Amino acid sequence: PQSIDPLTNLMYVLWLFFVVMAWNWNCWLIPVRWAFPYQTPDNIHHWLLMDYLCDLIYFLDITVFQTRLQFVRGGDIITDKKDMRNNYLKSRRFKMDLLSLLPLDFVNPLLRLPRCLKYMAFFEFNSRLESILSKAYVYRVIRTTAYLLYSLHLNSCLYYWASAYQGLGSTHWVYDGVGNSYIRCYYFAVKTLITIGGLPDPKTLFEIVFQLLNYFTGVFAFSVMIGQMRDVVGAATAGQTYYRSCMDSTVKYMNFYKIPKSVQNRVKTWYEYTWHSQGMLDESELMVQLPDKMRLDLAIDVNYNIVSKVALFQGCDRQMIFDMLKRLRSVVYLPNDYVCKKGEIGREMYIIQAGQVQVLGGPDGKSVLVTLKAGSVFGEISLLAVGGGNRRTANVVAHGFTNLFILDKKDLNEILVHYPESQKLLRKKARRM
Amino acid sequence: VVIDPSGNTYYNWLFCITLPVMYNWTMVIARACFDELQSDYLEYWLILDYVSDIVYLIDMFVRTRTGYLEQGLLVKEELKLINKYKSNLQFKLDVLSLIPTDLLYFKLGWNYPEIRLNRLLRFSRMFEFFQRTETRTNYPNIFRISNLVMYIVIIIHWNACVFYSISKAIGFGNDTWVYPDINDPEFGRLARKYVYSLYWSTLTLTTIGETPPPVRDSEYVFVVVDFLIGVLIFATIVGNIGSMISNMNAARAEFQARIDAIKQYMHFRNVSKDMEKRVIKWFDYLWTNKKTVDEKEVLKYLPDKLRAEIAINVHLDTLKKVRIFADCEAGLLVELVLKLQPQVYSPGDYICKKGDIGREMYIIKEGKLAVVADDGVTQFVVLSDGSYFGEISILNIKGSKAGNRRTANIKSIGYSDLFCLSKDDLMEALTEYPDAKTMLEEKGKQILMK
Amino acid sequence: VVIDPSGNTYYNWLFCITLPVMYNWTMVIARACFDELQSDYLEYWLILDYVSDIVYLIDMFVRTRTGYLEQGLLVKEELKLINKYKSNLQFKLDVLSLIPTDLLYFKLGWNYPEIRLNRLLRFSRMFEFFQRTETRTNYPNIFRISNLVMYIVIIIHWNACVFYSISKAIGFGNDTWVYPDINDPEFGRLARKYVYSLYWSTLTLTTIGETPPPVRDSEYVFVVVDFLIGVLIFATIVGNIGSMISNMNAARAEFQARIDAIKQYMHFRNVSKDMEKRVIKWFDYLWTNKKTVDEKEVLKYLPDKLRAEIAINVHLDTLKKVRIFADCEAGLLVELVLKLQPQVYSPGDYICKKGDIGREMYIIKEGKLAVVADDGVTQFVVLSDGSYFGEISILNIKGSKAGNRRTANIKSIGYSDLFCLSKDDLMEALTEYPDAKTMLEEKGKQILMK
Amino acid sequence: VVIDPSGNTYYNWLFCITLPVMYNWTMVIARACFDELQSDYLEYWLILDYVSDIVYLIDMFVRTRTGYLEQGLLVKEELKLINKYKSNLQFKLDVLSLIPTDLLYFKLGWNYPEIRLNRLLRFSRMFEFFQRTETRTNYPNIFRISNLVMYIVIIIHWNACVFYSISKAIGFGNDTWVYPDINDPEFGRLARKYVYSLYWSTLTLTTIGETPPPVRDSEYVFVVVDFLIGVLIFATIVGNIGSMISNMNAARAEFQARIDAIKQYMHFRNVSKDMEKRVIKWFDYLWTNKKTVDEKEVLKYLPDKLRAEIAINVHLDTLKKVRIFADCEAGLLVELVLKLQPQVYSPGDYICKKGDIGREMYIIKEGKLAVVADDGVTQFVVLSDGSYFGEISILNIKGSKAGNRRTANIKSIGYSDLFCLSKDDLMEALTEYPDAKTMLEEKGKQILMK
Ligand SMILES: COc1ccc([C@H]2Sc3ccccc3N(CCN(C)C)C(=O)[C@H]2OC(C)=O)cc1
Ligand SMILES: Nc1nc2c(ncn2[C@@H]2O[C@@H]3COP(=O)(O)O[C@H]3[C@H]2O)c(=O)[nH]1
Ligand SMILES: Nc1nc2c(ncn2[C@@H]2O[C@@H]3COP(=O)(O)O[C@H]3[C@H]2O)c(=O)[nH]1
Ligand SMILES: Nc1nc2c(ncn2[C@@H]2O[C@@H]3COP(=O)(O)O[C@H]3[C@H]2O)c(=O)[nH]1
Ligand SMILES: Nc1nc2c(ncn2[C@@H]2O[C@@H]3COP(=O)(O)O[C@H]3[C@H]2O)c(=O)[nH]1
Repeated sequence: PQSIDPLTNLMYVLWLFFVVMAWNWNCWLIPVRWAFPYQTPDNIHHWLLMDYLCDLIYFLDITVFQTRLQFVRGGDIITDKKDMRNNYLKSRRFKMDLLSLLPLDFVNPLLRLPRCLKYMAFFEFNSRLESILSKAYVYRVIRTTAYLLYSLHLNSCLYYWASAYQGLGSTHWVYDGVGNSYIRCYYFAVKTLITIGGLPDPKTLFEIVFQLLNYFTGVFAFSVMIGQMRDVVGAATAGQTYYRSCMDSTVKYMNFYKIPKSVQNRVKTWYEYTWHSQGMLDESELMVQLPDKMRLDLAIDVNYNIVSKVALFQGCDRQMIFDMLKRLRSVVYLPNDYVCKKGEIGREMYIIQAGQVQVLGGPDGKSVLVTLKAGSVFGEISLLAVGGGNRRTANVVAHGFTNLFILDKKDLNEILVHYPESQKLLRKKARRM
Repeated sequence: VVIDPSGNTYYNWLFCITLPVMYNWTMVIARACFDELQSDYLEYWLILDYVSDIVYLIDMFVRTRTGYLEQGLLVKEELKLINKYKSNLQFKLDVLSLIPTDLLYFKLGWNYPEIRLNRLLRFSRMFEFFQRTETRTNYPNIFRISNLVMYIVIIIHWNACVFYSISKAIGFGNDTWVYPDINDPEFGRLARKYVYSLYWSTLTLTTIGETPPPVRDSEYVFVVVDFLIGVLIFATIVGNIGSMISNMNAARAEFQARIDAIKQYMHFRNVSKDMEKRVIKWFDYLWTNKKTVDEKEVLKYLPDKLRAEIAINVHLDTLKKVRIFADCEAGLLVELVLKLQPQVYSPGDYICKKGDIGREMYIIKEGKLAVVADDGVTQFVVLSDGSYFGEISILNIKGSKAGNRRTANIKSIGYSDLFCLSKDDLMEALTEYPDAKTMLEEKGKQILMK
Repeated sequence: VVIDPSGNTYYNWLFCITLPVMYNWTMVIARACFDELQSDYLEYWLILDYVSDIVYLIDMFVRTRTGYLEQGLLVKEELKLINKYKSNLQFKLDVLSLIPTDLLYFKLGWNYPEIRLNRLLRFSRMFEFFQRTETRTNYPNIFRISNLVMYIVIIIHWNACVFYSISKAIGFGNDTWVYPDINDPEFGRLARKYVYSLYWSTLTLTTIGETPPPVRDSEYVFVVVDFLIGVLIFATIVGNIGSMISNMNAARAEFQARIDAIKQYMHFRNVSKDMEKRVIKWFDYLWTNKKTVDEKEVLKYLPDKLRAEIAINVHLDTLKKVRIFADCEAGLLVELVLKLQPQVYSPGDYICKKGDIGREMYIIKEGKLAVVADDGVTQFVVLSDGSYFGEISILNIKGSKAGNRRTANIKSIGYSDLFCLSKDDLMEALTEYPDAKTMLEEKGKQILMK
Repeated sequence: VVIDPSGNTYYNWLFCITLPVMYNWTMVIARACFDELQSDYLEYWLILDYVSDIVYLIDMFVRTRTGYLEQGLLVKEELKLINKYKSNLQFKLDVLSLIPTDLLYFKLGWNYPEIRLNRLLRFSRMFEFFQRTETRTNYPNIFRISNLVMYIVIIIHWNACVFYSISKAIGFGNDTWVYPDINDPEFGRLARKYVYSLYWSTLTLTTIGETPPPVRDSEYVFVVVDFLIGVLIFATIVGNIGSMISNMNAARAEFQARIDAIKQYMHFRNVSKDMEKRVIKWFDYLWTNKKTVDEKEVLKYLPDKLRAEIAINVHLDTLKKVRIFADCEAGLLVELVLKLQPQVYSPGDYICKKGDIGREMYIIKEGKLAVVADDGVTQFVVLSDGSYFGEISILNIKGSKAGNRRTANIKSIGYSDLFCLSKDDLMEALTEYPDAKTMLEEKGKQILMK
């Protein structure tokens, strides 16, 4: 079109991938044509054609793609062919792109070494990929694998340059010249940068210096590689590791104090159900990390209408509703758990997010006189009484795993003291009922 | 009908299906690459393959009869279970794994057992059984380490098979890199074949070398790719085992790091050697008596119901002796057993002093305490386990001599574990329970008048 | 004068004393073990040793002129500085460093430069400089890698010297493990000698191997011990590198885990897709502008007086444009910014709604905010940068047509970030200055009357 | 008896039993596998084994005499200690360890020391020492690195013994992989036997290779298994050592990460150069005096009492100079120190401003602070260490003008360490002691009137 958004445009991601491929062609093929003799005049036109195609990609990015990138300075600026372009020209991205497009004709591939300086496009494409692509540790694995492959690629080109500098086959250390040059130099790079060893030992001073530096860089690059993979796996499995650590700490706590297998099985069932359904052990730790507006809006979009459906809170101010939505505590109940007991006093209101509850009564109990599905509210009358003079009329069991919200007393009071008008409303509602 | 996934029957069948899946994932590639292994014991492989296929059919039967969880309730309707199973990609994987490819034994020959490589598509049963096992077992970290070790073993075995098959494709003994000629008596043995292939695979996947270098370009490519597979996949699982072993001692390392930070603090601020020795004595007591773990941080995710039941089961005997619990209306305890916080006191600690603000109530989990005199040498009476005190100053009382201040000083002889109970928590529990308030006020009056 | 340690002059002298200490720590053992290195450049080594000793004298003069903070003030007394230096162990180490051992040359000959090994005892100065560098570098992880590489190179160089000394003591060329014959022209090159010794030491101290195997028992012992030291060195390198990787990726991993957690919460709940998109876009905007971390949890370590004027210097352009801040006195701005809170807002959040009691008043530092009607499209007035609203709900006027409620609706436009001042904090700052407590009321009355 | 486990005598006996346990864990397998080691030093091994068995018996006696903590108190009843120790797994391990298998020497001969492998079962005592040393040693990272290096040495030595025993079972010199023929003069020596086995084990456990390749199937299998051991257990120990070495400077790691985050905030935010230099100077002072980590985060894992007399001990020299406490009754500092918060102020920082609300006591730990006139140029007398300032505003008196405001403003001449104490904490401390209260009141009124 005429003005694209770099943050959320898939076409811009595709073009940035094309720029990444051009930059990758430059980075991966400059040392090949510098060291290996793969730029013979028989096929030099192919190299020139692909270099000029990558330069055309660079020119298209610097002219008709990076100039029309909208930004924010307090508001979205989509001024086509105005200060939207001027922000790009004042940015370091334009300076790096123009420094990366330095024209050196003079056929030495090192003159194309400025083309490797368009690395900001690669980082921008990466940052778009942790956004638009879920399960982003796969791309990070691919990226660190490509980093290792490029390090071995550079080491193979360096080894071939060292071999040709001393002459091929002049010593057992250098590349002899038999077979595919890139594959065997890459074999040397693998045996070296991973510090596997097993290579013919260096003889001359230049060979020993090269092998020393290549083993030192290999030890550090192998450490970088193993640390990167450890970080990727630790971040990708951070939630699973944390859940397993908490569950195993709980299990060893119960095994320390000889908790019976019924309670242990119930706690393990809660842990597995909470991890499988919720995806996290406590949603409140996530909610307190958020900004207050995001947390409030998420409480709205979860259960605002369900809370507003009850007649007790109708007629009160909406800000108290917002506050109690912020203060609702979501808890799951295992099957056949007593959510309410007949003798137990009432303190809290239950709002079923999911699951079914059953109210027991009649002769000797064991009779479902009413079942409540998801979205129902029971236990609200306990919110009306003050001083603790409330009790549940009948015991309520959870028929299955029931995720439900809690509004306990002294929290509703804690937000009642904030709103005196709602305080009078709930006082008269308690006196009426 | 209906099998419950959380039941023992489902886990037993998970083991009974993991056995053929492990058998496939090892022996299918083992027989495909090592031709002598397939040819020598072909009757045993036929019996085991038929048994594994039967178990695969019974596993698909179970997957039509296992109940899923809809709105928290187990589904017993057979049509819903069948439709749910067939809607999933697991049904496609099972169908792909149980296409009869053994008919190609009559077309390709008996020496091509890779035709049942599709039986490897039952890997989800393996992974489900391993996820279910670590939840049930009492040694989850040990099982996770063994599972990753198993993963290392099967990857080494697969690379051994791939190396032997690549040597077969190039030709045995054509150069030094490949497996030697089969006509050699030492290297023609099946055990030597598999074991030397395993040795090559172990040396390459661990990035050791010490094997004959490649000669042909395809061998160079395979060696490079296998070293890369041993650096990005094998080293990852090795680091995963290291991380599991680190997670075994995560609480131990956290406690030791806290001790080390405190000791560095005492070293820099020139704390006296006696105080450093007694801090070290406190930490040695903490580790020796197994009190390094706090139930508040471990159980913080659990609900009030489950924390309440666990805390009653842990503290049953010590809460039996407490007078307000199980002797009064006894509905109070569930509200307070969540609210009790454990504290540990060294010998000679003064938990409260006369003229000090009493904002908290103590219930003795264990330890000998003493209502000491003003100087402290004389002890009026010794409080045992299950005793509770500090209730006089925590509440307003009729005829209060001092009010909001401790009336006696109590010191712990020996170590002591106490259930601290704050004033706000006690008032939260007691504003709704007037009988316990009356009983506690009477108990406070009985000592306060005297 | 007296040199302040925190000044840049002390850091420059730390570098100027670190150069002779590094020169000693490498080249003294280099010349002691490689005899041709000492013999071929003896005049240059004598000049460099004399220069290093002169710089050591100047360094001990500097420590007599380096002030220390007693009672928070730098000591300018020369005698007190001299006693403070001489009471330190560093005075003993510096005196031991500058004991003239070159006279032992006249007893031992010029082929023994290990006699000035005591010049190593200035090592702490070297460490101190790098310590200071790690505090003052703009590239902390680059310098961490440089420091680790430098230390490993010194240890590898020392072990190369040790290996050459062991080859000399055993005798060159008597077996395949030692360095070969010096009398050979290729092996006798000094560059070849040092470079091959360094190659051997890099091989052994990084557990790569690739060395000729030992022949003698002492060689086997030394190679086992040096491979254990190499296990330690490789573990140090791997641990430091992995810790750096974790340090670089900590913010990315934490905020990506926040994204993953909020995504899982939205999928598990029944949050509408529009709010899911708004949430992901808002987090992406927070990371893209790199302002994810709140200023309360990042500025809480440095002191409050520093924190307030940090907030002044960071948001100077926004605070200078406010009607309330820097109006006439420009003194409340220093105090109020610490208690002031930052909150970001997506477009269309409805920060204020009609019919809701105000909890806090809002300061627009960035973005344009409209005052919308009930329809949500018509904008009455657009609030510029540094503006404010929410004044009349939390402020009280004796004649008010609104009963403690907001009168206007403000809709956010274009990813606005703004400051907030709470109601209790408003009274806390209101009791401070009388000009504010009259100016806010007279500003709000005119808005309230219409 | 009775032996207190927390006492130093118990730790000394832990060392005295750790020495024979390590002796067994090395030498039993060393003499079992290397037959010449047992044969050539038979009388010395007999004496050392008898000494180790005697020490094991005395350890059993100590375990019978070791007091356990029942109900908080140490148990001194003899029969209770016998029944407590006799009911543990440790008693069974001690009995099985001290089974007199040496009677087997007559039966199996003098060449079978592996019958003393049961003496390894006292290993837990060894581990207990490593739990007790690491808790109490002033260099815990150094001891941890040494302990895991010792574990490396144990595993390498055990693998050396296993390699030599496998070579013995196969036959010395039978093929190239095993240890060479022991009738050769060079390789028949016991020292050469042990050190080449140790070199082989070091190469194999570090996954270096560089050893003769296996020939037999059992040799290939053992090399696979031992390389797997060296890449799992040995490399896990390597990763643990690298993690500890990279985290020796844990407080420095946290403080340097804090500096890096704040400096990244400065450079990305583009804060002014002057205040960036100011913050760099503040953190330079924080590291130079090592005031980086806060005492609350370090000490918060201690009880309230322990922190109370730790804060008594640390600040005692400047608490005794305080006019408020340690002079009237010498018990007020025992009552309340933990409520004091240490805060550090830069030179030129104004602690108090003229005529503002005051809520802190500001007890000077260190530094020079000056009462200033309103102009800011002319200053009055400078407060010394241990003095107190700011107590007029925190406690107001009726009849005095501007009691709640500040009588004067305070400027820090240098970096001042102060104890900020809340006014409510001062009321809580001073309601108990009225004499110190009126002693403060008299001087406060005297300096408030003028
Ligand atoms: C490919 O799978 C592998 C996974 C882990 C490793 C271990 S073995 C080891 C054991 C002791 C010291 C050092 C090592 N070495 C270097 C070995 N010398 C020859 C270079 C490593 O690399 C170790 O890894 C770590 C990151 O500690 C090896 C292979
Ligand atoms: N006892 C009773 N409770 C019901 C019935 N229908 C719904 N409920 C709900 O079950 C709840 C049990 O606890 P409460 O007494 O607090 O509130 C009760 C009502 O909300 C009914 O028919 N009988
Ligand atoms: N004053 C007093 N307190 C006692 C006695 N025996 C037990 N106590 C307990 O010691 C406690 C000290 O703190 P409180 O005054 O709060 O409450 C006191 C009682 O609970 C006694 O004989 N006299
Ligand atoms: N009612 C009203 N409020 C305005 C107008 N312009 C800005 N505002 C601000 O919008 C705010 C909404 O909350 P308040 O009612 O507390 O205070 C209001 C004013 O601060 C206006 O034209 N009318
Ligand atoms: N006004 C005044 N204050 C002093 C003097 N010496 C010490 N101070 C302290 O400086 C403090 C400044 O704050 P306050 O007015 O609260 O309390 C003041 C006194 O505690 C003095 O000579 N005059």
